[PDB]
Amino acid sequence: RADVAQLTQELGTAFFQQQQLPAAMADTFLEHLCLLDIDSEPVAARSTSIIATIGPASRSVERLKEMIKAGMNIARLNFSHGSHEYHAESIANVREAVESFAGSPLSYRPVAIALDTKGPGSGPGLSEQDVRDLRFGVEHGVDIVFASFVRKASDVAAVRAALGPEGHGIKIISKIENHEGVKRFDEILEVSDGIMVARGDLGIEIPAEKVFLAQKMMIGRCNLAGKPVVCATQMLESMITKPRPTRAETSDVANAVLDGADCIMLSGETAKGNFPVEAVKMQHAIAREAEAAVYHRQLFEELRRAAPLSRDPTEVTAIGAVEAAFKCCAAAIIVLTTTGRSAQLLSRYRPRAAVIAVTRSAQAARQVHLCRGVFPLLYREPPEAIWADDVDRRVQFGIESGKLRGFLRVGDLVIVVTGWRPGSGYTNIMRVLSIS
Amino acid sequence: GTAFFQQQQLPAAMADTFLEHLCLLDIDSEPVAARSTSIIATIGPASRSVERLKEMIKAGMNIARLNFSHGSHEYHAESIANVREAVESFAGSPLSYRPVAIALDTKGPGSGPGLSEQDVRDLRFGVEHGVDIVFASFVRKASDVAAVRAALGPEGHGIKIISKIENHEGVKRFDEILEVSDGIMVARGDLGIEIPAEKVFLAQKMMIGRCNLAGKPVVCATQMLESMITKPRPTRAETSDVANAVLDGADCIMLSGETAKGNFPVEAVKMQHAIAREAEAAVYHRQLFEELRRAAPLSRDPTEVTAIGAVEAAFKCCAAAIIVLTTTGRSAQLLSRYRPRAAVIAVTRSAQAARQVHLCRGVFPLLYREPPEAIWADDVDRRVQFGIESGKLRGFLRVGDLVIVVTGWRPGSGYTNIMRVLSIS
Amino acid sequence: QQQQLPAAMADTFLEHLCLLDIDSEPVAARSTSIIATIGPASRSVERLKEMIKAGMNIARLNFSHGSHEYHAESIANVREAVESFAGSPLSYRPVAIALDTKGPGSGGLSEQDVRDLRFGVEHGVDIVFASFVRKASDVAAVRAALGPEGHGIKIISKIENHEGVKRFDEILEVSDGIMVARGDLGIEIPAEKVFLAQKMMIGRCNLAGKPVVCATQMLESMITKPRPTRAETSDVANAVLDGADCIMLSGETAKGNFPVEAVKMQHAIAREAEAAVYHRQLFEELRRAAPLSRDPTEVTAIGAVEAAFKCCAAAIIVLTTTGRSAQLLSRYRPRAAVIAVTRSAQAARQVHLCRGVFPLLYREPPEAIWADDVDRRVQFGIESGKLRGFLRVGDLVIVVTGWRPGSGYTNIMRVLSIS
Amino acid sequence: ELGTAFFQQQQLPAAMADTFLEHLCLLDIDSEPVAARSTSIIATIGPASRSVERLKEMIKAGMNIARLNFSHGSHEYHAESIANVREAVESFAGSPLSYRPVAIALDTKGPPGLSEQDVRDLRFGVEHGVDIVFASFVRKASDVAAVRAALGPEGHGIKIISKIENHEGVKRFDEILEVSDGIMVARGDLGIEIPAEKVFLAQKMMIGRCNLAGKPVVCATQMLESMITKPRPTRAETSDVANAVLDGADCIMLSGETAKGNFPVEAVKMQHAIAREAEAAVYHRQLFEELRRAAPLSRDPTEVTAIGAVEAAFKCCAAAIIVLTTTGRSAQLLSRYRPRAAVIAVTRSAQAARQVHLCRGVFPLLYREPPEAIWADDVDRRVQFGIESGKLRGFLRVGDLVIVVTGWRPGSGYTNIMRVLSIS
Ligand SMILES: O=C1c2ccccc2C(=O)c2c1cc(S(=O)(=O)N1CCC[C@@H](C(=O)O)C1)c(O)c2O
Ligand SMILES: O=C1c2ccccc2C(=O)c2c1cc(S(=O)(=O)N1CCC[C@@H](C(=O)O)C1)c(O)c2O
Ligand SMILES: O=C1c2ccccc2C(=O)c2c1cc(S(=O)(=O)N1CCC[C@@H](C(=O)O)C1)c(O)c2O
Ligand SMILES: O=P(O)(O)OC[C@H]1O[C@](O)(COP(=O)(O)O)[C@@H](O)[C@@H]1O
Ligand SMILES: O=P(O)(O)OC[C@H]1O[C@](O)(COP(=O)(O)O)[C@@H](O)[C@@H]1O
Ligand SMILES: O=P(O)(O)OC[C@H]1O[C@](O)(COP(=O)(O)O)[C@@H](O)[C@@H]1O
Ligand SMILES: O=P(O)(O)OC[C@H]1O[C@](O)(COP(=O)(O)O)[C@@H](O)[C@@H]1O
Ligand SMILES: O=C([O-])C(=O)[O-]
Ligand SMILES: O=C([O-])C(=O)[O-]
Ligand SMILES: O=C([O-])C(=O)[O-]
Ligand SMILES: O=C([O-])C(=O)[O-]
Ligand SMILES: [K+]
Ligand SMILES: [K+]
Ligand SMILES: [K+]
Ligand SMILES: [K+]
Ligand SMILES: [Mg+2]
Ligand SMILES: [Mg+2]
Ligand SMILES: [Mg+2]
Ligand SMILES: [Mg+2]
Repeated sequence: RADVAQLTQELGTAFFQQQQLPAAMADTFLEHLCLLDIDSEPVAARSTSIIATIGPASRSVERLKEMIKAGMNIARLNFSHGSHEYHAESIANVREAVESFAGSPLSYRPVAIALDTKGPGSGPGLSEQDVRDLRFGVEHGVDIVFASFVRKASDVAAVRAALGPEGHGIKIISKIENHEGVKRFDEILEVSDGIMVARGDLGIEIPAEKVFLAQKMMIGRCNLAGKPVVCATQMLESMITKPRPTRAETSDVANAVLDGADCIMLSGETAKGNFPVEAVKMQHAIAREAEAAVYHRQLFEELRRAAPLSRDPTEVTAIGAVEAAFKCCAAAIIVLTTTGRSAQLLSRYRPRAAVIAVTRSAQAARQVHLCRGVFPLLYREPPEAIWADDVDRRVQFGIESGKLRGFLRVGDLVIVVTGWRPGSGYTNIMRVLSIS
Repeated sequence: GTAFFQQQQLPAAMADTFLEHLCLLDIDSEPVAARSTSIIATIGPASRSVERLKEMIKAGMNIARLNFSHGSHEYHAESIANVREAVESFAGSPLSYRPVAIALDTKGPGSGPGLSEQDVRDLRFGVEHGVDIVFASFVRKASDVAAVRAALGPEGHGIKIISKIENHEGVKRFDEILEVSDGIMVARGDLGIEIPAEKVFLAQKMMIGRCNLAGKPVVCATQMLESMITKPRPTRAETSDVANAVLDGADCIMLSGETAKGNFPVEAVKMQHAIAREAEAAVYHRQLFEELRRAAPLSRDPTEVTAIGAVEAAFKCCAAAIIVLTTTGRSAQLLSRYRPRAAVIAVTRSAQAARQVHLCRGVFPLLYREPPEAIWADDVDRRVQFGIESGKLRGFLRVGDLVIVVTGWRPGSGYTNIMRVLSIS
Repeated sequence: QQQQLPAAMADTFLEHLCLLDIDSEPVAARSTSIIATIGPASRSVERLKEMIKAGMNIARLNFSHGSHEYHAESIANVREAVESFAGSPLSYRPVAIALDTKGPGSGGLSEQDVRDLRFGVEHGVDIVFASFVRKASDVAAVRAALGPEGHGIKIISKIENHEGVKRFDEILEVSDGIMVARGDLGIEIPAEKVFLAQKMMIGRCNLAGKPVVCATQMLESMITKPRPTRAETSDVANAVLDGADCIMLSGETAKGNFPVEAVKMQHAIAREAEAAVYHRQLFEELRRAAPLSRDPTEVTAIGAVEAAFKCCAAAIIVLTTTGRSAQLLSRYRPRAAVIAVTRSAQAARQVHLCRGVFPLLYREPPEAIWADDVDRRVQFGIESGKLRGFLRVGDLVIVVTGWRPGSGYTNIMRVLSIS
Repeated sequence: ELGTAFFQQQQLPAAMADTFLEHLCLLDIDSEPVAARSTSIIATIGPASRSVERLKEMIKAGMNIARLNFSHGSHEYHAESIANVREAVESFAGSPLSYRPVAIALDTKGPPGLSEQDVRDLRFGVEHGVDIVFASFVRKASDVAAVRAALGPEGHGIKIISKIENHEGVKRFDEILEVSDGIMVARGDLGIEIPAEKVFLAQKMMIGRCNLAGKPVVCATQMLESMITKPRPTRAETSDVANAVLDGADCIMLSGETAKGNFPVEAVKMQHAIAREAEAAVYHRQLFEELRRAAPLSRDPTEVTAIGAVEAAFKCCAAAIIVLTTTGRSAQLLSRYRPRAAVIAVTRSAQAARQVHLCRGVFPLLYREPPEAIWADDVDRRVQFGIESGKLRGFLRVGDLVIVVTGWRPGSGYTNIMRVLSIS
């Protein structure tokens, strides 16, 4: 009680009853579980991104606007089905629905476009259809590739080569779907931007009762590496035909978030099912409850103990910023980023504070949805003559957007993360600011 | 041997942090220990036949649930008779015989304020037919438990009352309900309709954590393998749900439609068995034992004191089993609350206690049928030897293993006070 | 590796002790300040220069003995010895002057204490060690006796009896810090209980983030012998391991035959003991127990100490007017030296009360642009650090500054690569 | 119940703290020690402490081990000191409440290897039935093998405590500890052989490694040095004694303080008083957790029974752990886990009763009743003897819980049983 007494008097007892804060202050994981309360309402914005598969049930512009409002952050196009013409029309409809909210940063919501490959099939490596689909992805400006059946590091090098010189910025998320992918996980993660636990094929390739071990191991290793991990397949399966999920399905979504997944996915639930919008809404509601139930006290301690020492100033600033945010219950960490990297390094420490990433790159704003707790703000103003003024203006844009969108309130403390010179790679400053 | 330390997720078990423990989980590290989380199967048309019940007992069913919301007293009396016939068909091999508990799940109060008249009649039927456990529906407060206990009468004092928490009031008054109950059931079906569906996992984790702290059994129930009512294999969310209920700390997991009315009752039991075994090896005992000891209050009860000493000793030598003599099951329950990796082999003469201890994780009941020896010390020894011989036959023990043996200083319940380290010959 | 780094990486406190190595040489600068009592054996300017070189950070004047004229001459000699090194601003070492009161005797605040406290204000003393503090009102009386001109003087309450120990929380609340005055404490309470009072008071001061001094008979045999006993070296090392911000010498420097050697011995033991601190547990416990705060100086301090540990920073350079921003960094016990750049000569002297704070008195011409003036004070911290052996080219440092001039606005932490 | 007063004594509020920092903050000068003093006191016997009357006062003050320093005196002089110690010890055999075994330890003069004088002094020790040898200047494992060989055919049961006194002994510590029964941190010579400011590092390291190995460690030299001429010690001296106990030392020692000083009895009394306060201040919650985590898994039933017994004693705040032992080994394995409960060791071996003073928290009871024909009755008689002596000495009262450690058959090496008994 003495460690939270002054802040309880200042912020109030109602503040410390919400977002599972009594469970968050527990001294053991067992006590943390005992203190979880169904009446402790989540307050923070939902941090785990939702990937929705686009298909016949979720293709129209009107339906896509509803899905964006329900919480869809990434639109997945499964190239195992449909044609290039079909998927190009789906991409155009996603972009039209996204741009319908472009009138202001308060309404605008970047949505990433991910291409999920058909896979190698019976062949030992990159198929000819995958080469054509990957070229289609580059030509249509996709942000992410979910590479099917990645079994070794050379599979991801082949996907990278097939994206060519114009697709260097596309994120490659390797799908682990069989025994070989699980056994060679370390070499695959090393060369990938992230991982997808593709439980559909994994549950057929290895005994079904072992999938949870592979999921927990891969999520843990991605969390340790600071790289995005997606939990996928049959999360809310019964919602393909029913308006409400089973007890096992809500438990599965909550446990994927508690395991440490950066993203959760919907496949048949959004692509063909009768309730695509409701499936997104259900994942949104469960993820916010589960994020508040994360035991940050142990998680942050373990991420520090396991992470090696670093001489990279972005990494050093990120841990100092997350430590400062926890000390004052900061409402947000505002970070300036060109490629999304400074926001990714804050996200790896799993702050409770929202990471508001201010960027001029439309592609980086879409791709940062892969990192838990990163809320992208696309800045469109032309650069100021004095660089320091341009930096200040972007921070103020973050603060004003934050207040207008309810993330920030007068009296809140925010942590601001910036660098000492222009260009990517120079983040080295952390500032504590009081919102007025 | 090196092979010993590669099995049962032992590299993950030796990790210094929970994060590193997760990173070290290996799909090729095979489970070796016997499955410790009990399986409750609901009895219905898909699982009433004596021959089908024998297959369910072989697949791993430990408790048969009778849902009194369906069928007459004559229907439930026939269910009980068929379960007893299937169970007793294996009694000719005493070293391998598996006791099976019979649990009566009540209809509940309905729109009524407390114990309904139909529940009074069903509870009296349960006492007259010798049921072991009552799963009391919609328990909202301590007085609901007292009413169930009063309705069981003087002949039903030994029946365990597991309170089902199915609504907001039951969750809010959980502490007072747990205090007077023998255990709890997280009845997720009604709970997921009474409170927002997205909050059920919080109530499940909280109740399992509190029951683990109290050392009382907790059952996770409803829709765990729902798709197996019609499909031969479960969904990815269903296998995950079963594994996470075990990792959360549930003593028992349950099947409802999957065994009462579905096409795959035996396969549903086999699936829960396979997942539970994998998940039990993935438990991070280093943190769990540390937290259970730290949170458990000091005690002057010799059974409790001997139990923590025995569990600590079992971990020190990687004991294959803790063999305990018990009259009521209490000495085995107090060992189980510390979650040893060693199997707790409970030797008892009480057929009812042998059935009821299935409520406690990691307790393997052995019903001893031999008449007492004239010398009490020789009777205790023969029971310990029966535990060892059953253990060897069932694969729990081998020559060279170390076992912890827990006994008491005089006959009768309540006098457990001795822990002994024994080498299997 | 050096500075007990194998013991520092251990997973348990037991394994940390098992890995302590007599051949692992200390590399960090000595963090625990040394307070030396000035008397007949340590009064001359020449002797005081040798004591400053040996490591004396605070000069204590015991008003239980001598006269106002005697102590004024001691103060003048300390100031002359200190200023003899002012010609090299990158290496100059400030030395605080502390006045230790006679006490209440058989009485609250005595009339002699009122006169001695007035003498302290008139002679610009930095600290008062208030004898026999037994309640919060004793501290208020000392503060009132210092008057309007003595508002900046630090009051370190000396706990010397049972009542002071029992009312410790109320005394610490209103004091700037505490002295565990073991001489009187060991006569007022059973001698075998003094270690419990010492460990409890050091622990509570560490929790409060306030300075604590361990005092009396630490190297007693060195009053007549050139080398201390085995118990004396152990006592000094254990006071540092307990968490003391300062260690003190009384008769050892005031009247003994080896005042310089006594200071050298405390310096050598403290350096060895500081490397043997188990920071892995200490930082985790200090971080867990320090309350949540909305004060930006407090928030920046924990972020800076966390960042320093992440990169093995050689130093945390902090700009401070009153010493407060450096004190808030010191409370988290970083392994990195806290180099405090200040223009206040008094703050530079007083900040010796906080473990791991190395004060640098800035006497360079001002810059017209405030951002440039801040930058030049940071470069001064770096150049003094390189000259003194704290920093080398290639090291990483954490820099702590504020958003506008004046005390109370520290809110920035920056990661900087040296040279 | 135990009462609120019970939980205010023996630093129990500090014992229940969740962190080491909180534990320090909760230490209370008004929380009185209740447990018997567990750290043994070794007193050096010389001119100031040689008479039978003076030795009786030193035994009453708390001396557990009498050290005879063969760097001085002669064989005839030390034989008379041994005879006087034995006469003073046996003067209390008429009262069960005051009879206490006292070990006799021979400290060698020291050395290229084993000196001719050490061979003769070690032979004198065997002939006079000494319990322990403090071997001076042990630098390597072969030095211990030479001492062990010199202990001839009759002295293989004598405990060899290696004195670490120089840089080489510190650097080769692991190999020395492996072959020794225990260690002495001989700070006098160590503080001359290595820089004085590094001695505390060698002391803390050696105490930590001995605690991890489950072997006795003695802290020695200048602990209460000023008491050679003064009636009261300095503040640094009381701190040094308390910190040696908090570091994990099994024994603390007095040299010139008892051998030639003006206040030998007062020096023993001061060590007794400080050790009792310091033992209550030990943070058992972390200590037990770390000893358990660092100790390897074991298939030895004595080791397995010992950890189970210590865990059980902490669970019920047991007043004592009563153990039957012939060699002292079962008591030593309980002692390595540092229980707060007193370890009452009931033995028929007078030698083991004297030697177990090397292990912290072991209170030996020498049992001399003729053996019962039924072995289970002989075990029950010894257990009841431990209980009745415990009630007579103030360790136990009716209603207390005790943990009892025995084996399944007679003979040393078979301890495998832990029982919880309610005192009647
Ligand atoms: O129905 C269409 C469709 C029809 C006509 C043109 C394009 C599509 C289409 O693109 C599509 C569909 C459905 C799904 S699904 O419901 O998720 N699907 C269910 C069975 C096959 C599974 C698999 O990929 O192995 C997943 C998709 O993942 C998907 O991308
Ligand atoms: O001898 C002088 C002296 C002689 C002539 C003029 C000034 C002084 C003097 O200022 C002084 C002395 C000695 C000490 S002491 O050795 O540390 N110590 C000895 C007695 C016990 C302690 C006490 O006050 O309770 C003091 C002092 O602390 C101290 O400041
Ligand atoms: O005075 C006698 C004495 C006189 C006449 C006959 C026997 C003795 C004697 O046996 C003795 C003495 C003194 C000590 S001491 O004061 O502890 N001392 C400290 C200095 C160096 C140490 C050394 O081991 O070399 C010895 C002893 O340790 C010690 O055992
Ligand atoms: O996260 P990234 O890709 O490293 O971008 C961070 C960069 O953004 C900045 O804050 C602002 O840079 P720009 O003015 O070029 O946008 C830099 O100081 C910093 O290096
Ligand atoms: O677990 P419970 O019900 O307390 O039973 C433990 C009892 O079992 C025993 O080991 C054997 O008793 P019985 O010979 O009466 O079966 C007793 O010594 C002990 O009190
Ligand atoms: O530690 P203190 O007393 O609060 O001083 C810190 C202050 O020093 C500064 O860094 C520099 O201030 P000045 O330029 O006035 O010296 C301020 O920005 C900050 O508020
Ligand atoms: O500690 P030690 O020397 O192994 O002695 C322990 C032995 O003491 C006993 O408890 C009693 O044995 P005895 O009857 O031979 O004395 C044995 O069962 C056990 O093996
Ligand atoms: O490919 C997938 O997404 C799968 O198999 O789950
Ligand atoms: O009653 C039940 O089992 C339920 O509602 O889940
Ligand atoms: O006044 C003091 O310094 C003392 O008594 O220790
Ligand atoms: O021999 C000893 O005891 C010493 O040197 O400390
Ligand atoms: K695909
Ligand atoms: K029912
Ligand atoms: K004074
Ligand atoms: K000697
Ligand atoms: Mg697939
Ligand atoms: Mg229900
Ligand atoms: Mg004093
Ligand atoms: Mg010596």
